[PDB]
Amino acid sequence: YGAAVVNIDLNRDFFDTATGIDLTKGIPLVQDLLVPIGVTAGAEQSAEY
Amino acid sequence: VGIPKLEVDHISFSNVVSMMTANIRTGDDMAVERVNPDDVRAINIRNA
Repeated sequence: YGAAVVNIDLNRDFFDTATGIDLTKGIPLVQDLLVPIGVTAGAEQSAEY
Repeated sequence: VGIPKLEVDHISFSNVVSMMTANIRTGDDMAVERVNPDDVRAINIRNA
């Protein structure tokens, strides 16, 4: 009695945080698979989606 | 009427045109910034 919001997403268990991906935001974010070769320092932070 | 000071052949003592400033001092100079395009990958060269 008193739930503000419920919802559906990716199970933070089958997709473990250690050996594979990560989910703190909604998007399942992995580190370095497709990094844009030649840009500034703050870029590529979206190509990790 | 009135022949120009030259081509008449005699030395004289006439007038000039001057100003007040030191010119090079305003305490400033053209100050411009430039922003880099960004990526070298997607710059357009093909304008002919």
